[PDB]
This record gives sequence, C-alpha cells and structure tokens, in this order.
Amino acid sequence: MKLGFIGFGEAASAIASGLRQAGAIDMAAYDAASAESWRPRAEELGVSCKASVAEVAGECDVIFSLVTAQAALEVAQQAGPHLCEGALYADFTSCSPAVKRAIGDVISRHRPSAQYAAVAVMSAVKPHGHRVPLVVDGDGARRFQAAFTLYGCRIEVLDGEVGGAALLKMCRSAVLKGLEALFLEALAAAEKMGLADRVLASLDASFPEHHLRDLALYLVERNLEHADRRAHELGEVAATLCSVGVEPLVAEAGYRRLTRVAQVRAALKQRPGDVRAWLRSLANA
Amino acid sequence: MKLGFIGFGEAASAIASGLRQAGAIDMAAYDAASAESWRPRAEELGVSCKASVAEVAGECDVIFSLVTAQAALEVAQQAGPHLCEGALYADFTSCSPAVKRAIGDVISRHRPSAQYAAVAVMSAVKPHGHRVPLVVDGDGARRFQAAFTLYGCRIEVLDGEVGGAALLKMCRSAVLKGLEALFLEALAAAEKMGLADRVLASLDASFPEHHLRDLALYLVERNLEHADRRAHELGEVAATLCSVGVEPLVAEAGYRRLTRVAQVRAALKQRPGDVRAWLRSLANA
Ligand SMILES: [Cl-]
Ligand SMILES: [Cl-]
Ligand SMILES: [Cl-]
Ligand SMILES: [Cl-]
Repeated sequence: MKLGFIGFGEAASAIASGLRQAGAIDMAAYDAASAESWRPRAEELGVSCKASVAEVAGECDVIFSLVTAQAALEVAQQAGPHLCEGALYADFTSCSPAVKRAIGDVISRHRPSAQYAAVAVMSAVKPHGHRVPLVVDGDGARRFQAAFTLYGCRIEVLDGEVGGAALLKMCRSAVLKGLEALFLEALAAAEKMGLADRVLASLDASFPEHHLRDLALYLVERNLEHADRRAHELGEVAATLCSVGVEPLVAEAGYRRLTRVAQVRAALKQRPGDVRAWLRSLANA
Repeated sequence: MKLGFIGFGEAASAIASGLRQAGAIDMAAYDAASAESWRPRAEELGVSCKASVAEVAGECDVIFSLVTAQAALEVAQQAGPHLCEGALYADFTSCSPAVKRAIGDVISRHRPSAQYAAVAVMSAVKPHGHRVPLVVDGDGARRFQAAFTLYGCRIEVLDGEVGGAALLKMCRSAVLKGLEALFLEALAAAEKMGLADRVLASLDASFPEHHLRDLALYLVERNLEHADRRAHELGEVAATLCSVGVEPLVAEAGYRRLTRVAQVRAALKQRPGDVRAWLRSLANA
C-alpha cells in the first residue's frame, strides 16, 4: 500500500509515526505550510515529501486528508482528478456533516471507482497516535476499517448517512468542552467569595454517583494545560450545530467563555501552580 | 414563637405545613396576590391571614420573607420599621448577594436590635417541605439554625460575608441548569441524525466513573416535567453572576436554550411519552 497524507501537522505525523512502527507501509506527504515547518519531521519518519496535492493523489492508492476544516473541500476538489482507479480517500477533518457529504460527492464525480471514508477523530491524537479512536461512515468505511485494523487502528463503522460520524464527534465535543466552559464560568464566579470548593462539595453531596467535583477538577486541570485547542474546537462545534439546524446558543457562549479564559491564561506573566489558584486568578481577573 | 410569612406561595405553604406537624408554632401570613390565591391554603394550615407586610412585621418575632427576588428589597423596607425589638428577619429569596447585604442593612437601620438570616434554599422545596436544605449567613444565622433545627430543619451556617449562601446557591444552579441546557442542545442536535444514544454511549465509555449517560437522561427527564421553573432559575443565576462581576456568557445562553425548549414543550398538543421521544421532538422542531 502507498499511503499519502495531505497535511502533515502534529496529529498527522503522530499517525504516520504510529503506522511506521505498526508495519511495512510506503508513505508520502504534502503540507501547504512552509517546508521548514513539516519536511524535517516527514523525512525523519521516512515519508516521501511532495510538491502538491495533485502529486500525492496521483502516486498513492490511499489518501488521508488531515487539513483544517476550512480547507477540507478545496483539498478534495484538488485531489479528485488525480486519484488512481479504486483509490480510497479518507477525510479526517473536523468539517461539518454537510461538508463530509460534499467531499464524498467530489470524489465520486472525479473518480467514480474510488471509495470514501468520512473519518471522525474521536479525541485528541497525541495520547494515542495511530490508535486514536476513529468512527467512520461513507462507502469506503468498511474498507478503511479492514485495511487499518491490520496496523492496530481503533475503528468503528457507523451504519448510517455520510456525515453521521462527524456529527457524533461534534456533539460529544459540545458536551465535553461545554462542561469545561460551564465549570470555568460558575466556579470563577463562586471564587469571587472563595466558594468554588463549597459549590463542588454541594454538587457531590446531591449527585454522589456522578462524581462532579472530580469531573470539574479534571476539566479545569486540562484547561490549565490545553486551553487554546479546546476553545477553537468549541467554535467548530458551534458551526456544525448551526449547519444541522440547531442555533448554537450554548455552544457559541461556551466558545466565547473558553476564549476569554485563554486570554486571562495568556496575560499571566507566570501561570498558576494548581487548579485552585487558576480558579482564583480567573475570579480576580 | 410567633412566625410570620411574607409571601404564601407553594414553597412557603409547604414550609408552613411542615413546621405545623413538626411542633407547636403560632403562624401568620400575608401575600400581595389576590385573596382567593392564598387565603384558603393558609386558613387550612391554621395560619392567621394578614392585610399588610406592616401587620405581619408588627405581630411576629420571626419573619420569613419568601417573595420573588425582585420584591425582596422593597418587602424588607416595608417590614423594617414595624419589626419588634430583637426580631429575627430571615430572607429566603433568590435575590443576588449584593441584595441580601442591602436587605440586612435595611433591617439594621430600622431595628438595630433585630438579627438577620440571609437564607439560601439549596434545591426545590416540594420534595422536602420544611426539611429543604438551607445554607445561611448573616448575624442571625446561628440563631436561625438553633431555632429551626428544633423543628427538623436542615440548616448549615456559612462562616463568611453576608450573600455567600446566595452565591453558593446560584453557582450550584448555574452548573445544574447549565448541564440540563447543554445536554438538551447537544442531544437535540445529535438526534437530527438519531445519534443522541451514541453520543451518550461515547461519553460513558470515555468517563465511566462519572455516569454521564445516566446524568443526561435524569436531567432531560426532569426537563420533560419541570421545564418552566428551571428556565426562570437560570435567568436569575445569570443576573447573580453579572452582579458579582462575571459576564454570564454561558448562563444567559443556557437560559435562552431552556426558554426555547419550554416553548417547544408548550407548543405540543400532547407531550412525548419518554426522554427519547422528547429529544426527537426537539430535533424535529
Ligand atoms: Cl488532536
Ligand atoms: Cl435551536
Ligand atoms: Cl421551590
Ligand atoms: Cl467574565
């Protein structure tokens, strides 16, 4: 198999590094960013660097599109006419369900023998590499599952309309990032009078089975670390909600909240040592 | 003891009914609403009906103010000059911390020997009656606790500035009602493609210790019942957050979400039988 990556950022290269160690695979890549940003990491993993999307698409039988959500459609339009017969095109982007369907239609118009896997990456790549849980739909989902399970990939196939995996991912992130925004808002408010611990004790006493204090402390700990990517992700979730006909009232407000929280984090000369001090810096901001 | 109620709605009368069965107490009441709305329920519990706030305040040594948050301050201003020497004035309203402090100041200016209990009612009254968990601050908190623990009341005294109990209540409701709004939004979106169950299974597999599926199903069940009061409460929480210097981004959006959810509920000729059908009616709305 000749595997080609369109986009070779941190996530994409962690996947490529994982697949290299998992078995024998011929890998090629192209990233629209400056050569210095992606070419050293790619050559280090033994990945053949390319000059265009057209080049990757013409040389590889399997394509992984790992670009930004905004570039997902244009990259498929560029790739479509260069894809070989019976190619597998796998879109891993965080684009909306309607855009996953539009992408499948671009691949179908340009290379009718090709198959399409609309892949939803279920959580951050970093802790798992190539083994990050994936949920996939599209006429190439089963094929993508059978091919990449061989390398230890974790792939579930969703048996519905294309874009379903994309919506499941975005609704899961709306809950997780929305919970993070909710705790940061209500707990920064409680800390205006040093009550965050008492609010959390109150939640735990009323819903003991759910361990809300532990959940809030974990979500705030992660915030005190990866503050930036979670704000961005909630902005993409709000756009997906809007695309399926749900006005993203809560999701957009969460996105505004996490954005404001990251500006407070960024403004500090020195980040707070712990979750308690972080909730206090937010109260004092 | 001669106990007087200002406001005799469902919550206030459930408390009065509880105290009657808990022991011997002389109770009086006044409610600004039409006589037909409160007088039958009061006479039934053996509560002496009054013609004014001034009348209750002049005849009783303990006052419970259970009016709306918007009326809390004006009722204290009316009561203050009629309070007997060493009276205990207990404000149970869902007003902001700054308003609980202003009320304590009104009681102090008019009757300096009087004591003040700024009472936060920690959850809905209905399941508990007089035994609803209360958290209280103010110079009369200990006195309120010692007096009403005798009747089986559940009272915790908060050892800080007046208004602290009010803020703890509002921040706990911001989380609980905010979680309800978040699930209703993200799960109505998931149901646009019948994925709410899969989103919940995904949350449960990633955070098993927290039982999020069970928590979401409970919060949505309660919504399918008491939809109206929870929307209102989140509107009051957003106002308290704003009063302590936190822009209520998430809380206000939650309030808008629960409001929209109640309009969908209200518009149905016949309410859905279950949580699943309710999430589907919201997707289809
Ligand atoms: Cl990632
Ligand atoms: Cl909506
Ligand atoms: Cl209530
Ligand atoms: Cl703020």
